[PDB]
Amino acid sequence: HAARQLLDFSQKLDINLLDNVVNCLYHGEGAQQRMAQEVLTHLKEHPDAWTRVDTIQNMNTKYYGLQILENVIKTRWKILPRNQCEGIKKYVVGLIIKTSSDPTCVEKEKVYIGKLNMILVQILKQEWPKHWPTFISDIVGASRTSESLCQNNMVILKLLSEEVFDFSSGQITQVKAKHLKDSMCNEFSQIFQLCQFVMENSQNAPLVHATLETLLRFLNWIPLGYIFETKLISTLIYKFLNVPMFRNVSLKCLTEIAGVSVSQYEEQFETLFTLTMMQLKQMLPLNTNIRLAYSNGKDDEQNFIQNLSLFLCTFLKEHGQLLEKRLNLREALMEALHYMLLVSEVEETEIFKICLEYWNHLAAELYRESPFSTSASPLLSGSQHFDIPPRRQLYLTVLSKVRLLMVSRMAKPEEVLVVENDQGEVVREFMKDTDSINLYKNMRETLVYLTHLDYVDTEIIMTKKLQNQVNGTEWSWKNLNTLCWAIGSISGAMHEEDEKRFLVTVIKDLLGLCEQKRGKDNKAIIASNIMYIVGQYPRFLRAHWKFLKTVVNKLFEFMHETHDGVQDMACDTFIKIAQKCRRHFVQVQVGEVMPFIDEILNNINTIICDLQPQQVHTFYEAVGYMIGAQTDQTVQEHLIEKYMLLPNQVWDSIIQQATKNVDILKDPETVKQLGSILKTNVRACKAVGHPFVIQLGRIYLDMLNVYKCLSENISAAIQANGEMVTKQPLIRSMRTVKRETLKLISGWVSRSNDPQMVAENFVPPLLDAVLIDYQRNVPAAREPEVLSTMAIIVNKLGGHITAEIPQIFDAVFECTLNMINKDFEEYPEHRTNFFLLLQAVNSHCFPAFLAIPPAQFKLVLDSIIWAFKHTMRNVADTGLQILFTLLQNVAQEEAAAQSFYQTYFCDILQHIFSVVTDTSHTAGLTMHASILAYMFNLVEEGKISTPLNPGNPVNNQMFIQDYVANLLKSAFPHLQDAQVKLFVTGLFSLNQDIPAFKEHLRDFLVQIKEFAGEDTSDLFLEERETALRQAQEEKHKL
Amino acid sequence: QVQFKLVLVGDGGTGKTTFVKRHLTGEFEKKYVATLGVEVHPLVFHTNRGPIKFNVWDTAGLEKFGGLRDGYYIQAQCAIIMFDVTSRVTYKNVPNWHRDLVRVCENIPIVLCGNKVDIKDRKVKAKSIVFHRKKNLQYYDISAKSNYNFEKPFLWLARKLIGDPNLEFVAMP
Amino acid sequence: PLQLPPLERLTLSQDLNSTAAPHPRLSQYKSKYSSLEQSERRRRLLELQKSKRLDYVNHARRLAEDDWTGMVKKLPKHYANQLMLSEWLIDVPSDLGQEWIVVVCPVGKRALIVASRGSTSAYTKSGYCVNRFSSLLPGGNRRNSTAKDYTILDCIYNEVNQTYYVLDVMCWRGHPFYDCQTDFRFYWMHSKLPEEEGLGEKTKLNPFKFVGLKNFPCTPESLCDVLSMDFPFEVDGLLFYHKQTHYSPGSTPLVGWLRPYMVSDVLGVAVPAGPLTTGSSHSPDHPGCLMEN
Ligand SMILES: Nc1nc2c(ncn2[C@@H]2O[C@H](COP(=O)(O)OP(=O)(O)OP(=O)(O)O)[C@@H](O)[C@H]2O)c(=O)[nH]1
Ligand SMILES: [Mg+2]
Repeated sequence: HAARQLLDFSQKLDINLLDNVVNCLYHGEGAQQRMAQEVLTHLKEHPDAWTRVDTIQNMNTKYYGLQILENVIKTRWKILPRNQCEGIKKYVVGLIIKTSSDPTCVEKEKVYIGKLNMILVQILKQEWPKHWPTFISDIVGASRTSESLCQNNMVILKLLSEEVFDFSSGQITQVKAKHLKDSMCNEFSQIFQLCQFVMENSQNAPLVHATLETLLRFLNWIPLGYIFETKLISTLIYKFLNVPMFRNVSLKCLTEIAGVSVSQYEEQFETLFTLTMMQLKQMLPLNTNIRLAYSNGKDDEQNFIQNLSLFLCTFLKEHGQLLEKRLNLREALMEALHYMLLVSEVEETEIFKICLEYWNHLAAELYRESPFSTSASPLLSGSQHFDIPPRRQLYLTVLSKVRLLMVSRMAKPEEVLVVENDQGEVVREFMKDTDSINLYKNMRETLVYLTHLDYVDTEIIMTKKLQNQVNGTEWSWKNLNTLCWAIGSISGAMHEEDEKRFLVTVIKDLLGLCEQKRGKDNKAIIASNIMYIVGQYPRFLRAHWKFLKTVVNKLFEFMHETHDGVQDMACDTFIKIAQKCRRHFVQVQVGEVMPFIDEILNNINTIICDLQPQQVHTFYEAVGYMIGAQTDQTVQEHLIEKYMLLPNQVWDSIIQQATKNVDILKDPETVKQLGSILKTNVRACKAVGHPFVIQLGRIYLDMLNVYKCLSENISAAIQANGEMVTKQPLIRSMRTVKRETLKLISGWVSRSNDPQMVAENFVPPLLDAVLIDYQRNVPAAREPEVLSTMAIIVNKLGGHITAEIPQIFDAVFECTLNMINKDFEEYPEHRTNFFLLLQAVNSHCFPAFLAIPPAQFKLVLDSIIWAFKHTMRNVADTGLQILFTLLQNVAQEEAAAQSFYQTYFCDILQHIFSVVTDTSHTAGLTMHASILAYMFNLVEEGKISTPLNPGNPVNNQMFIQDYVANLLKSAFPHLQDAQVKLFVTGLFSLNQDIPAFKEHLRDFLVQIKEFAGEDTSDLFLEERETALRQAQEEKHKL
Repeated sequence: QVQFKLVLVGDGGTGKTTFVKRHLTGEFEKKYVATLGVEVHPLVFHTNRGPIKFNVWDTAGLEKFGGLRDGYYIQAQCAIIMFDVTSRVTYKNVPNWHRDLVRVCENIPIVLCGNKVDIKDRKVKAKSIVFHRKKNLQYYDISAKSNYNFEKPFLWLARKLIGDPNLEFVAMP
Repeated sequence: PLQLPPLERLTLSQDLNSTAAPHPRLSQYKSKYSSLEQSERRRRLLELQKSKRLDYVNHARRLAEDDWTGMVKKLPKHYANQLMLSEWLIDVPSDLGQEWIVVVCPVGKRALIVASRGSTSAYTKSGYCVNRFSSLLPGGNRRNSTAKDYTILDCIYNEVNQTYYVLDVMCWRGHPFYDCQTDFRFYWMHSKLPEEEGLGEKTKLNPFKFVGLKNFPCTPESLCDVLSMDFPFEVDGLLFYHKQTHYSPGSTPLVGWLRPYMVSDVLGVAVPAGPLTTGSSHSPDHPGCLMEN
């Protein structure tokens, strides 16, 4: 039922509303209309506030009422009649006292309590100092009489602290927050006494824990004096840390204090550390299996370990520098370094990431002390070399353990993700920057640091690990993969000569392990690792042709292996090796009389006959790299012709048949082939580079014909049966020939190197084939990639295409614009791309925007406005980048410059403020501020024409400030003139400090959400007023 | 086979809705149509210890489409904060979301999800994502566009709620 | 002065004279360990070994109904390694001219065709599905038997001619042919293929034309005529089946392989055709399709 209950002056009940809330939280499809009505109740005001919270599944209904009350205090509080404000003060304070002194807080969930407390802080935020003077004192006294009225107060302070020091930025104006920051500081001692008294005397656990918790939020700002020049640290370590239900809060506090970046309290830190360690060695014995304690632990024994990671890591990373200089501490530091090593064995990615963060820092700190190994051989008189640098000396044996750690827990290097693309095409994707790959990166880096300080140690670690697999028989796939991952991660960290000795031993014995182990199961896992290792050391392959040769052939053999994954392994390695040894395949090696490529090319079919489609592409890409090495024109051309001979046969075949019956380019199978042929053509091009032109040219024209054939076949199918058709085999297949065709076209022009030749031959046929086709397509059939493909070519060709923008923009621009000008949702890709294109043209072909008529130009600029009004972050940002850039492009041509200002200046200014004052575009904050600042800074000189009717009477700076003031005040009439005038003035003073300019904007966004009212005037003119001129006078000073 | 209340929060365009759709339909929404208020979505996973149901309260990220914001969280039993690696702003606001949430839910298994890992030009390097550490939250790198670590957030929350560190999804009828 | 690892001996399988690697006469003469020079004796042992300990009737069904619930040694449990593969022909048979036969193979893709439950699927040696489609093979079209009538073929797929070249047959109309001498298997092919409506033609219900590969005697005079023939495809190599072989998946010396050039220098024959072993500016690219612009 509707049950709309806004009926204002109807003496409306409470038993009804109480029912809807119960549905918004329990029922189902009903909740749709339940939420749809309560969200609406927020219309007139909150007279229901009293009757509701008063009347009473009820706390939920009271929580609701509180939100309304909460909104009132954050919105119209300042323009409330004083007596009414105070009416709420007592209404809340008492409501709290009532329910905060309430015998049973938890059942009337801490939720209702917490929200109430929050509302009080909401109120304090609005008057605490000026109109609630006795507050801080009263709540202290109240705490010292009632334990209950104390515990909750410890929560009231925690919230107030967060709201003033932790979450003020954005929700509070800059100057008001400082006034609050002071107010909290000027009267904090009184409150510190309270917490302190509680800690030393209070027998009650909850009250105490909530006081330690309220303490954890204080250590973010309280004057250092309170921490290091009191008994605070001593209290936490002796009293609260040793006991179970306090060990976490206690430690988390110590951790926050251990991270102070100051050089004034060197003594306190030393004792803080050694004092903690004692407690630690009593709590968690240095001989316990920390991993088991975790594996076999709950949400208490687990967090402690995590907090231990944070404490240990944060402290050593900071004050660990001074733990070395002293001598008395040189013992507790080793104990601490011992914990980390135990903690590091915890099967838990997030904990292991924390520890690693330290190790990487340690091995880095000792790498800049000395990057070199110590001179192995002792002195003639048997003494010690000192070769060992001062600091590393202390960590020597710990470092060895850390090397063991990296070698035993090494993460997977690469991350394969199998996912089928938007076609049903199954593939293998490669992640690039996942968190996992970052873990690997750090491990590799730590071990690469340690290997430089002592590579002998590294090689010994790895030789024992490798041996234990071979006969020590701690053999398993998981470990063997880890050992070889680690081995490969240090490639190039040794002297070449050492690397040679290392590699030959390592794989020689793996080559033995693969023989003793039986079953294609084991042998494949081993062979892959061998193949991974040999793939990581091109330096070694590039010096030993015979080996390289033997490796490649082995890969060619593995390419007929039917055991799972082997063929993917063998291809990955081959492309890898080709890339890094490309030169050795095209130049004749010792012992040969013909470049290896030849053998490879005269056999492509016998090698890849058993590979899958995608693998065949990866293989073609690999040979492509070899081809790219032959710099000699003549020979590279012959190589290329034969390289593309196999795929060409299919092409040439499909083509002649299409020149007899064009219904063939409609054949499912032949279209499947045209796709794969093209896909092959795309990879070859990616590797061969520019020289590949000889190929593209050979098929460029026909390829466009078929593209257009398919593009017209698809559009018709859609026009005849609606979008739906796109969602079936043949169409999705035809889409593929189009998309790869576009990949190929753009993919080559990118790596081309003769702009003009490209603009005079490979561009004009694009017009009729791809552009006017995109034009004639039905909206649902147009390819978004057409726009992005064109964007790329503009970026490359630049000035050489500036004369074709007319012809291009015709086809795509207006027609595409009409697809994205109704709302902000439909045709996403078309939005994104279209503006990458518009960006590019404006960026590298600006002259075009001048050639066209003012009527067309306008249509372009207003399209940009349209961009930065988007809620899709990327589209709106591209719009600013364009606008910001466009403004600068205009700064060049003196003539056509002023005109722009006379016509668009104010219009653009208005539009920018339109999105600045909107709560939905807060991510363009920086770009927003940048553009404005630039425009205002421009106002003080540049614009030298009349914006107004009169002439000199109003300098642009005056008309512009008044135009803005008018626009802002007219758009936000609840603001008082002072608010606005202040703002507008800051726009010309902060015009040379974007960061400052930003804050200014952010402040105005706060004041609009609030009705400041001509009444209250708790702003800060004189203060801020001059503070703006401190910046206004930095532009002409230095 | 009992269920649980899962509240999903984050900035706009974060991919909250898109993430949920993927799970139930398997389809991927390319368009950005902002959620007004909330949209309860029941999700089901089949584990080795009986079926499990998540009531996904896909809330809104935008400020004007807020709703009964903090009001939705009540009675929650786990949560998922989500940000977009292509926009740092959506990671710097995470603290704000975790705030409102714990002031309503004092102790509930939460997960932090960095969405959009598939987009090559990632503006939020992993080195920076450390907020979960001191607040003892779980974290994962995800992509609704590639099903990368697709089911991690839910698998983890299940481990906690059913008090079993060895629960595994299987998709048995 | 360098002593580098013997990577050459790295091997996954124990397949003697594998075609996965170049001939044993190129690498190193007596090749390596898992390579032989005597294909002879093993052939006799394998043919003598001919008796039936394996249930092929039950296997064809599993292939056809994708069921591996479990209920010279064993049958591969999936779509990988179901094809009978050849070793290089090294130990040229003494009774070759009257006991062996040769099938001129085309360039393309070896596949396992499985037609059952109204559909036809082609897998690779690796068990990778390459295409699902409709066919006129007994059990491979939507108009067929939902009552135990499936087909399993060993084929080579050629792209230019969009034709699956049937190389052999291990199951037809629901009856396993594994337990049959190649002699018979081949006959059954060139006797039952052409007797299928339009199995050798392209239509909506049969997109891919199934064509049977001819075979010829291996007599001295015969091989000569073969090496100078014309085929509807480009020649890849030659297969040599011993007339008395059953069809056993995996490597076997009872069928050998050789490239066209290798023949007239491994036996003794002529060498013409196949033995030959492996203002004014410039804008120059012409189109065959020829449309508007
Ligand atoms: N490339 C890429 N895009 C994504 C991914 N996930 C979501 N998107 C896109 O980002 C936008 C996010 O849309 P939504 O799922 O509605 O985001 P939301 O969190 O629900 O936004 P609100 O409902 O306003 O809070 C959509 O356009 C998606 O197509 C992703 O993993 N990769
Ligand atoms: Mg949503």
